[PDB]
Amino acid sequence: GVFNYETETTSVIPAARLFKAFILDLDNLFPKVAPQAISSVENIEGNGGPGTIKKISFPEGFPFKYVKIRVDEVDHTNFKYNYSVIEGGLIGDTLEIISNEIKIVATPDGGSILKISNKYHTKGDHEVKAEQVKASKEMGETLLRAVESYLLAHSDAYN
Repeated sequence: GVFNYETETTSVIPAARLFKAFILDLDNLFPKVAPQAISSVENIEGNGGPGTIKKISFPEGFPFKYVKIRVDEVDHTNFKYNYSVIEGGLIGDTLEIISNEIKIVATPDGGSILKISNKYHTKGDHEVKAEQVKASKEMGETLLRAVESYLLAHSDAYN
């Protein structure tokens, strides 16, 4: 079956600046600012753009050592990133693929909102565990705070 979860979290960073840091520089930024969430990021092939296969490793004592991601879309106009988790974790056992889309929309504040979508395609009768959804939500929030905070402490960065 295919099961959709959606969150939204707000940021005081302008959408255009957030997209640059959060999405376009995530390979460098993430293991830098959130080493408690992410210990490295390696591009197995590609730029970082559509077609890229990427390896994300997790710190010592996470449930899984690493996931592998396929980047499908990096829309610089509408501030969007589409990627699918194709290897690691429960992928190939309980899950077929997890496809994700992140979008950054400007708010009437001058800040922004991250809209996250996570589509789990399960194998057979296996059902998504609430703990997987919560850990994904939590991970998104730690990465987002850690980036926003870095941006506020380095005001000339990504303008």
